[PDB]
Amino acid sequence: RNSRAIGVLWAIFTICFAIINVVVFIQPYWVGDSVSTPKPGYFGLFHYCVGSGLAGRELTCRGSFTDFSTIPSSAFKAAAFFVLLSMVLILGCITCFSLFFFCNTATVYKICAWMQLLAALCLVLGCMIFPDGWDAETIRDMCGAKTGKYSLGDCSVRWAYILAIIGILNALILSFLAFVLGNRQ
Amino acid sequence: CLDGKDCASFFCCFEDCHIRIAKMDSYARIFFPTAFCLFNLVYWVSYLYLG
Amino acid sequence: DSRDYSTELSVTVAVGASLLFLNILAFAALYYK
Ligand SMILES: CC(C)CCC[C@@H](C)[C@H]1CC[C@H]2[C@@H]3CC=C4C[C@@H](O)CC[C@]4(C)[C@H]3CC[C@]12C
Ligand SMILES: CCCCCCCCCC
Repeated sequence: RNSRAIGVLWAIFTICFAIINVVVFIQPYWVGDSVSTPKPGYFGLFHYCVGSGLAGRELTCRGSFTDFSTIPSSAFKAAAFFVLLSMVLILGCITCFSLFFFCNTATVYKICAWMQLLAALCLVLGCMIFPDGWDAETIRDMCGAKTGKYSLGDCSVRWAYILAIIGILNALILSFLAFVLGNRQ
Repeated sequence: CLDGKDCASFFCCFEDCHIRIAKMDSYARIFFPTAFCLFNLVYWVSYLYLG
Repeated sequence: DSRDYSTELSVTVAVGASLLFLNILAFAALYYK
């Protein structure tokens, strides 16, 4: 009873981590503005909105991962690529959930352990690379002059960046859980 | 060596691993459909409710 | 308007902490075996 229970709970947490990963990937609300910020707006990995400032906000929104002539800097490109590999790996293990009927558990848990660890490495590498991309001219113009490489300045980290850190920790702990489960039972 | 076993073998399941290629179709019958559905699901979500 | 979004950060931190605590509790229960 206990073994299948912990397996099911691990699978559920893995699915939750996958939802968190795709959510942080898609959303642009990674880094936000402040009162000291001249131009209100927000930006993420690929999609970003900037205020026109005519009468209200009228935030013009631009940028998608599909286009590679709209990313402010190659650091954001690398971050988005690594998050892509993270999402692909976690989805691959979610597919591997369906592989239990044929393969033995002791191998499938190990396969997702390695897959989740690789997804974690990709996600942390992307998270490390993302602050390096604040040197782009648009980010400097919106946040402020003093904003730069590993320098938030006026801007601040929004819910999505810390949510990506939450997903990183989820990936690590789920990977360790899968590693111990594979040898167990 | 620490509540686990040889770092190489406790992690990597190289033992009993493979001439089990003959079962690949039995894997694919579940592995190829399911994956597509996942992708499909994500795709529609990524463009419908949150696009 | 808010320009800090403090409440959003607080609630998402709480939810993430809850989910990590669930995972850690599961891991500890498994380790006790
Ligand atoms: C088959 C399994 C193993 C992997 C599937 C990965 C899928 C879900 C990935 C691969 C490429 C991805 C797309 C790449 C680019 C974009 C543009 C972006 O603005 C919204 C998300 C969107 C539309 C992604 C959605 C998820 C996506 C379709
Ligand atoms: C019982 C023999 C058939 C099993 C086929 C696998 C499930 C269907 C996958 C579409």
